[PDB]
Amino acid sequence: QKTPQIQVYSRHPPENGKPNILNCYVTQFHPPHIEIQMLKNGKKIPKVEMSDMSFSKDWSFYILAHTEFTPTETDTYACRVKHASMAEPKTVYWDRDM
Amino acid sequence: KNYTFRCLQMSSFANRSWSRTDSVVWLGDLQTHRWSNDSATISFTKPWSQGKLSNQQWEKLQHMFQVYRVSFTRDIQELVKMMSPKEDYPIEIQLSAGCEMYPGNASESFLHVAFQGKYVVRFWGTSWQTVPGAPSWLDLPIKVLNADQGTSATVQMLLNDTCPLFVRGLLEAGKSDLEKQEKPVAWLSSVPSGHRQLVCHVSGFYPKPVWVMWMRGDQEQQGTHRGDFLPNADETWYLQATLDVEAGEEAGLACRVKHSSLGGQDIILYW
Ligand SMILES: CCCCCCCC/C=C\CCCCCCCCCCCCCC(=O)N[C@@H](COP(=O)([O-])OCC[N+](C)(C)C)[C@H](O)/C=C/CCCCCCCCCCCCC
Ligand SMILES: *[C@@H]1O[C@H](CO)[C@@H](O[C@@H]2O[C@H](CO)[C@@H](O)[C@H](O)[C@H]2NC(C)=O)[C@H](O)[C@H]1NC(C)=O
Ligand SMILES: *[C@@H]1O[C@H](CO)[C@@H](O)[C@H](O)[C@H]1NC(C)=O
Ligand SMILES: *[C@@H]1O[C@H](CO)[C@@H](O)[C@H](O)[C@H]1NC(C)=O
Repeated sequence: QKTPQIQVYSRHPPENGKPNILNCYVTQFHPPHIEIQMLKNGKKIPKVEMSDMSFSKDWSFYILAHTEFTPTETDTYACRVKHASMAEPKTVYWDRDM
Repeated sequence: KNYTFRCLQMSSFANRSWSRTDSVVWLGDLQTHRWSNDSATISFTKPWSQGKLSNQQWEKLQHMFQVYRVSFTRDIQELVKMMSPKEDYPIEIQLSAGCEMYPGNASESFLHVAFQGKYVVRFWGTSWQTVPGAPSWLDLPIKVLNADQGTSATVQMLLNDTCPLFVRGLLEAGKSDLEKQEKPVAWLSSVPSGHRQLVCHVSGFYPKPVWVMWMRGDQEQQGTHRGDFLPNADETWYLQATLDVEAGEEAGLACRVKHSSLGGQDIILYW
């Protein structure tokens, strides 16, 4: 059993009011069964695209989730993951102004 | 130059009546195929995913894989049945097969198998073999498998002939994608950890190789910490390089980015 790592990053330089894409890249986990949510101000984002699941040279799995978003000054984004390796869901917040 | 072609199979067995097998295929870092469990046919993820194979050649190849997928699932469920309660459910099996292409017309092929996240079995030369330290209960089933000369011959054909043949065709047909150049866009921010961590973000570049460094004038800052290559969803890359800096020492720092797409014209951003 292996714990997922999570990295959250935007496709383009974040500009408030400008359409962009936020990525949540989830890696190093096993077994391959996993639930990934992207969050806007603590609420699940409905339209989130998932890449096909794949795996690395060390056999650990990875997958990319992404969603279209327009950054504002006050909106906060996160990626929350549920996996059998963890008793509690793991949440990582988008860094921008942290 | 060097290209690795990887067929990646992911099979999950939760119990007697629940299994799924999904596959993806990669040429270098570009996905060429996807084969979902709930699809009868292999799906193309590029215009050129059929390479230089004729429709008939592809159909023959696909049918073999279709037969294989059903056969593999039956064989494993039967292996588990005759393995109670040595190693029971859930069971994860992964298979990684393909060939690495080298300058000239040379290549080396591979077929590796992992059980519960651990490498246990390879096909090598003319036979399946367990790797040193693999569970001993695998010995007899691998010997049984090795008695199937039909499967052995087919695997030999696939690794020795079919793989490099198919990949040569992919490399010709996929040339404009494989040799594409996408320009990085960079930006600077900071995050916590008085010290601050300065961040140089580099995004949207292709191909993968890239040089990112924090600089004070001509001096490379050896505190520069490069992260991992992270994929964007549009077949480009993302990387960041950080530098932890004392408060009031930020002035004079720059991030320099070198990339093949920029033709010698580095991006330089100033903090
Ligand atoms: C490989 C590169 C070729 C280029 C093609 C590129 C296109 C790729 C597109 C999608 C690919 C999908 C990914 C598939 C992965 C490749 C797998 C290759 C194997 C092909 C074999 C075909 C023959 C066949 O299907 N063999 C099976 C069926 O045989 P059969 O008697 O039913 O008849 C088949 C037809 N034949 C011509 C007579 C052989 C046979 O039963 C072994 C199946 C099991 C083999 C895997 C065992 C591995 C050991 C795991 C044990 C450890 C786990 C522990 C268990 C508890
Ligand atoms: C596929 O290639 C392998 C070599 O990579 C061949 O395996 C060799 O086979 C001969 C006799 O069959 C053995 O004496 C060698 O020891 C094998 N080499 C290795 C490295 O194990 C195999 O014969 C080839 N199969 C086909 C159909 O061409
Ligand atoms: C087998 O596993 C699947 C997937 O977890 C589950 O939905 C199903 O209920 C299980 N079946 C039995 C008979 O336990
Ligand atoms: C996967 O595909 C097989 C073969 O068609 C099917 O029987 C099985 O129910 C599928 N698994 C899941 C979890 O849907």
